[PDB]
Order: sequence, then structure tokens, then C-alpha cells
Amino acid sequence: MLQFHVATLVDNDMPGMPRAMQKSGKPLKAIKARLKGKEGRIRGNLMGK
DNA sequence: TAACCGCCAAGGGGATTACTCCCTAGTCTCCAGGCACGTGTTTTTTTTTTTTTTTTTTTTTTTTTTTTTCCTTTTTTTTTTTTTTTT
Repeated sequence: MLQFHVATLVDNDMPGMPRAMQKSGKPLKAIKARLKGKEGRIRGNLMGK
């Protein structure tokens, strides 16, 4: 479970790995979700601020 | 009905004796295939690296702008206070 919490802190988009459960019925938004994506920290905040 | 026996007749060829002769038994002497020893080159086995297709993983999906709506927990177990009954 410690490895599960560490992995979901790092990457919650890993297939074959149980998704982290948030309080509002959503998956947890990890740091990879903050960076990778069109609306991410790179494309939506550094590329397109 | 001709096997078998008795009787008679005839002849054919194996046994016997002698002479010969010739092929093998025996004995040297030279030499060469038959055999004991060593080994091989194909045959099978095992690795080794690649090949080729299948399967899985992962990442991706034009940009900008303006309005609402709903939600931003919830049941389920444990605890703690309160109230009632009894001696």
C-alpha cells in the first residue's frame, strides 16, 4: 500500500494498476497529469501563458 | 484273381588275381596373404544466433471565445452521554 500511494503520487495513469480514489468520484490528478496534456503546465502554462 | 511256391532255364556283372602307374605323403625352403593392432571420417547431438510473426504497450486526437448548473460525500461502526429501573 505504501508503494501504491507512492505510485499514485507519481503516476495515476498506469494501466494494470488500481486507480486512486478521490472524494468526489474522480481519479487523482498526479504530477504527470499536471505536466503532460494540452492544458498542462508545459503546453497550457509555459507554452501558452 | 494273381500272390506265392516250385521248378526249370538263361545270362549278366561283381568278386578275385595280377600288372601297372601316377598322384599324393612326406620333407625342405622361400615368400606372401591372413591377421593383430591402430585409427578414421561420416553421423548424430547440441548449441547459437537469427527470423518471423504475434502480442502488448503507449500515445495521440486544430485553436480561440461566451453563458449556465451540480457538486465541492456518506453510510457504518464506535463512543459517550442520558434516562430508567431496582434494592
